[PDB]
Amino acid sequence: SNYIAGTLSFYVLRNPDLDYAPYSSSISIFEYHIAPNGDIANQLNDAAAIETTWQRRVTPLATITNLTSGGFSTEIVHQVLNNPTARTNLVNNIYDLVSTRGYGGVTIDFEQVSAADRDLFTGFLRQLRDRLQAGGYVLTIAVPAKTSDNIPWLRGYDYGGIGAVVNYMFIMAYDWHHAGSEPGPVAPITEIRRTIEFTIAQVPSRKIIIGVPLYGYDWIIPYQPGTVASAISNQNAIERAMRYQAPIQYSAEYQSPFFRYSDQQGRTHEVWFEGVRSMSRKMQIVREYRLQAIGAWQLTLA
Amino acid sequence: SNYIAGTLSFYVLRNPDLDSSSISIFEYHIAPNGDIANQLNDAAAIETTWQRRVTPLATITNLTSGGFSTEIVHQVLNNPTARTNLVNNIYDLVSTRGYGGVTIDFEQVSAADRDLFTGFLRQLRDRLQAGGYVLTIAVPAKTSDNIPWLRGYDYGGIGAVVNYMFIMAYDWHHAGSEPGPVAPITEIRRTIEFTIAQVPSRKIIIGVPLYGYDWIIPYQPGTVASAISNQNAIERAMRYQAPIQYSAEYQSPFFRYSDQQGRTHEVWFEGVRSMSRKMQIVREYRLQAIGAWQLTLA
Repeated sequence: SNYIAGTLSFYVLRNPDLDYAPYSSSISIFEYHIAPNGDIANQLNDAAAIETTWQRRVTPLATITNLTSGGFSTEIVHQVLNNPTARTNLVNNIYDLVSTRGYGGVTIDFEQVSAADRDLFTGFLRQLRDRLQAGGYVLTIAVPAKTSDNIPWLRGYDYGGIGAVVNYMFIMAYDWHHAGSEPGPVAPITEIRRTIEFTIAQVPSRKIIIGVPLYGYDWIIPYQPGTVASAISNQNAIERAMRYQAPIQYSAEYQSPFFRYSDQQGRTHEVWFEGVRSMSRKMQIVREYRLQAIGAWQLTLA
Repeated sequence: SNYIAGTLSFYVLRNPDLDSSSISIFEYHIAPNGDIANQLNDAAAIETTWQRRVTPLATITNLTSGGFSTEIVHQVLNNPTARTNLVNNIYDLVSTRGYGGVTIDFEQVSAADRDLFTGFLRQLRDRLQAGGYVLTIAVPAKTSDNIPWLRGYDYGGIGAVVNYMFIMAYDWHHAGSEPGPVAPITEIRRTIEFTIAQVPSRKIIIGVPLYGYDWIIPYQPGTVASAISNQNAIERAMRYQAPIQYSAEYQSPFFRYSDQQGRTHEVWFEGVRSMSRKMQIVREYRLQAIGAWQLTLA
């Protein structure tokens, strides 16, 4: 047991150009996870968090994931999407979750959805929409950023089919470079542009929320296979730039801050993260394309 | 029951003029008989931080269901058998799990237990350094020894026994207070000057805030502010297109906005410029380091 545990939630920062009244923001509380038969495997101490969110005039959403102990399970979601009884069971359980606990809707956060299950995922989400909108509950989804349909691990996410059945699409537009890759910008503005351009040809613009990075990364250059970069917060990156007295430079092409330093063992490091200027540019491209919102992360200690 | 749970840790950013680091993993908590009440799956964390040539530390708290317990430390310190028992299972924890030492985070320590707290830490430094283990402590920031609710912390006595002092130099304005700077440079300088006169300079690490706060102005006593991260403050300012202003006296950024319900808000936080000023004052007074916060969700 530990009573210092951070509750992760995803929250919506509306495009300022767009604003008793219908709610303008949401908080997606992490997570509930699923069993292969479609049951909701766990429960949360969420009653206090739900009540507080409602009182603040913001919609509390339940996040539903395919998480296991070793991360997102490619197989557990597959067993659900291919058993019609199980995905009906999941649809009913999700409804039972939001009605009993008092959520205003959900956020489906299914990751590593296999490419063969792409139409089955859309169908599940259609079945979930029908059930939820009948009860007045909102349907939202977290998807990885897509620039085309040519990528295998992204092929399970049909943007046009998902955009047709969900109320809102949270596009997780980051991790173009990450802990298991070569150093580079986490969310380059060039790739965000391409992601938006691909999405606005498929989904109504008011359904689109651009999620910003949770993590920046610290890589050891001359990059080595097998090694994992350090996943650090944006403030952590600034904190490391101070300790090593490294100047914070800014890529013009990428609109992303970066710096390099040498540690107490001679090893050169390269850090890419997000600052105030880069985050401004992301709200700017949201406003440029008349999109719904920027989405971001908060940690609440309870 | 929850796969996404954020592990808080306090880590050390060395004064670059001194060119080793540590990470204090939160927490274990204490029973009134001096027992360690909980277990953590930390063996993977301990190993990963040892791997990066940084010292892992076990954070020991007086934490309960509803925050920090004055009562629990009041009963451990006053009873000699319980406090010797605590020293014992702290050492056993450090030795068996493979920690490089300890961080005492005992909060709301009563004024009457001042010297008894100093003695307990003395008794623990003995036992720890015999095994070659570091003793660190997290203390609330003092600018004097006068205000009675935090006079259970003898800065001079604590400084002579511990290896390093982590001064929590923030929350001069907090959730239950009037709007203002979380960690103004004026109160930081006063804290430092009070501390260095009584404590060796190389033992002093000044902690920076974890949260900034969002108050609805015309402030009404009884309500609570929204505790937000420093990035959350930036994000809130983009949403409401509020310009970020910087107080030169407090060396602390702030902004104001109107929400959708017509209420006016005042937000104080920490940015890049205010953070740099904190490292600058660390370097000015030749202190050990800045201490900050990491969040690891797994």
